[PDB]
Amino acid sequence: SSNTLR
Amino acid sequence: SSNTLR
Amino acid sequence: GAMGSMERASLIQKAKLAEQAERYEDMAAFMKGAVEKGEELSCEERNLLSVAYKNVVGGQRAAWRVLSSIEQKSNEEEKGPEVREYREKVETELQGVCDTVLGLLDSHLIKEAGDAESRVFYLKMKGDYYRYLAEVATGDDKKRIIDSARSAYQEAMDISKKEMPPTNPIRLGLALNFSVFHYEIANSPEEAISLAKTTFDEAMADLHTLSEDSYKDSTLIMQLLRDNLTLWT
Amino acid sequence: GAMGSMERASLIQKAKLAEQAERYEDMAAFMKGAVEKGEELSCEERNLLSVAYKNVVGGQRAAWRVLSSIEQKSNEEEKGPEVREYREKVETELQGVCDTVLGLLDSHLIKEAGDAESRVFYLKMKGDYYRYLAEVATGDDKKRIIDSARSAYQEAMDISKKEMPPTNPIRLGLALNFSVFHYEIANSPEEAISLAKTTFDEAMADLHTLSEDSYKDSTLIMQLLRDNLTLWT
Ligand SMILES: [Ca+2]
Ligand SMILES: [Ca+2]
Ligand SMILES: [Ca+2]
Ligand SMILES: [Ca+2]
Ligand SMILES: [Cl-]
Ligand SMILES: [Cl-]
Ligand SMILES: [Mg+2]
Ligand SMILES: [Mg+2]
Ligand code: NA
Ligand code: NA
Ligand code: NA
Ligand code: NA
Ligand code: NA
Ligand code: NA
Repeated sequence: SSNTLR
Repeated sequence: SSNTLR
Repeated sequence: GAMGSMERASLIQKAKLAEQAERYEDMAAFMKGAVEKGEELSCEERNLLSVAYKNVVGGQRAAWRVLSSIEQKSNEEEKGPEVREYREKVETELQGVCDTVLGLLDSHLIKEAGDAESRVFYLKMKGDYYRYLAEVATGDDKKRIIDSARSAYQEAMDISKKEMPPTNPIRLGLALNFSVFHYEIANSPEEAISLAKTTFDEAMADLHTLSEDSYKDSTLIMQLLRDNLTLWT
Repeated sequence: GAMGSMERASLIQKAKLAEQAERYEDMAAFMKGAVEKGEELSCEERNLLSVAYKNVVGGQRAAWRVLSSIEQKSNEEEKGPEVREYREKVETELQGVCDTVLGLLDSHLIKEAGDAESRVFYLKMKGDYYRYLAEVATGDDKKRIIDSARSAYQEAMDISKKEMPPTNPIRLGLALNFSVFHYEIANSPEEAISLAKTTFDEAMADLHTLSEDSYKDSTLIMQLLRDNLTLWT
């Protein structure tokens, strides 16, 4: 699962 | 904080 | 009701899906629809109803506590009516959920519940949701709300002690929550402590009768009684 | 709109309260009301709008993924239409939230945003919510939805590279999300990797210009670029 801005 | 049934 | 056109079995199936997706508002609406079909609920269905509304009202209670704390601080710079207004909004929503659950119990879950396991479950739930109403009540009907919680818990206790063994998880969870009622709502910490200790000790002495799985179910709730006694003494 | 009678400042105040109470649906409704007052948003207000809808759609996306997984398994015993129906229900809700955000950006946040920091922020958001639409889209308008996300991200990138330093957190967060678009949506993992690596390296070389606080803001997002590169290579 890729990280996007939180 | 008192524990109640979860 | 918006669920009037859906099959009872489909509502129960979707309630289980909603639980897996942690969509508890959906889960509650599905189970409300299932209740309104008019048939009694099985043990598993009762626990779906309970899980759904407990999570919904749990989020509301947590938000109410955050906002109430901010409001109390504000009343120790003036920032207008917004904090009170929004706390009132969340409070009204919470009261609406409690009223909905109590309405389902009164129309007509409790009156058709004849077995101890169903009747105690529903009466405990009645006590629980009057207790949540009491948490936010101020003064005028606060006393009557507290007495409604007390009465429901007491009827549940009387049945559970007559009809259930001391290790029965429903009986244990009822005693746990009633003891917290005494401590947190009724200003009766000594009653809370006595109930928790007697419940724990009588369960301890009955554990030898249980299978491994039942032993695990009962000791899990007994640990919550002990956790409270550790906080309270 | 149900918020038409509330003061802009009161809506912003209640959005901040809702965030503290983790009531993100309320937070989103408050910020939608604030946007619809018609005035441009400050930097802090833009971040309230973003936080609110990101949490709302984040819960919907997580639930959709759970249900989609169950549905795909079911299609490998027949249990009727319920799984599909409920996945479709959540999907429609998700699409509605995305449409709402895109509607606010189109009427009229983007067209009045002239500064790089506001315009890039809103165009990134446009790309993000078309990307969330793309995650659930199947076939017919899937290509056009993907191109809408790509176009918004690309315009944001062009502005950010002209007007912002390589360590600017908005620029960095845009590059992060656009790289994930390439990897997850556009079937372009090499483009994703190249963008993440070039973004990281150009930020690295600009860190020496920053204060301690700005250095912390930029390196936090750079770590997310590196976390992805570790997953992808
Ligand atoms: Ca039927
Ligand atoms: Ca009956
Ligand atoms: Ca005004
Ligand atoms: Ca402008
Ligand atoms: Cl309000
Ligand atoms: Cl559905
Ligand atoms: Mg019996
Ligand atoms: Mg500049
Ligand atoms: Na019907
Ligand atoms: Na105010
Ligand atoms: Na009130
Ligand atoms: Na108005
Ligand atoms: Na079915
Ligand atoms: Na659909």
